[PDB]
Amino acid sequence: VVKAAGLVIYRKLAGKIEFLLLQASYPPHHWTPPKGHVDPGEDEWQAAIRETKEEANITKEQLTIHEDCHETLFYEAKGKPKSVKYWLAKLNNPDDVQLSHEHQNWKWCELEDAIKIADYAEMGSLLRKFSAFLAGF
Ligand SMILES: Nc1ncnc2c1ncn2[C@@H]1O[C@H](COP(=O)(O)O)[C@@H](O)[C@H]1O
Ligand SMILES: [Mg+2]
Ligand SMILES: [Mg+2]
Ligand SMILES: [Mg+2]
Ligand SMILES: [Mg+2]
Ligand SMILES: [Mg+2]
Ligand SMILES: [O-]
Repeated sequence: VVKAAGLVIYRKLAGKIEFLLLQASYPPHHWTPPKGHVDPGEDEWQAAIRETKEEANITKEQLTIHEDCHETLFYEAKGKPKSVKYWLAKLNNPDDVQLSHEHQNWKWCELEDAIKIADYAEMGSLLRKFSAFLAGF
């Protein structure tokens, strides 16, 4: 299995939870939170943080990462199984997202909209789980 990781970044805007999604610049132009392959020497944690910095220009210092809220998605990518481990992370301040060549747009999305845009059933279930976690947090 090809291993990847990322961070489900959220913010609270005027009391409302919103999740950050990024639109790939390459077809199928799907939307996911910042995430990427585990690179040599890294574990999932390191990869999730680095990919977040690379893809959205959000640093570890700008985030409160909830270590007790993580989930791993499994799906076929490039004819092979791929795992993507995500941790939930709060963007504390009104920092500005900036993209790299890997993405062409972004959106801050309320739960239902995020699920619709992310489109994949398993990602949807993950977002619901993470939303439920914040409700009890
Ligand atoms: N949660 C998912 N379930 C199934 N397929 C996905 C999921 N996320 C991304 N993909 C697809 O897998 C391929 C690799 O996407 P990615 O893992 O985002 O680089 C793309 O063609 C996506 O459409
Ligand atoms: Mg990468
Ligand atoms: Mg990526
Ligand atoms: Mg990347
Ligand atoms: Mg890359
Ligand atoms: Mg709103
Ligand atoms: O990447």
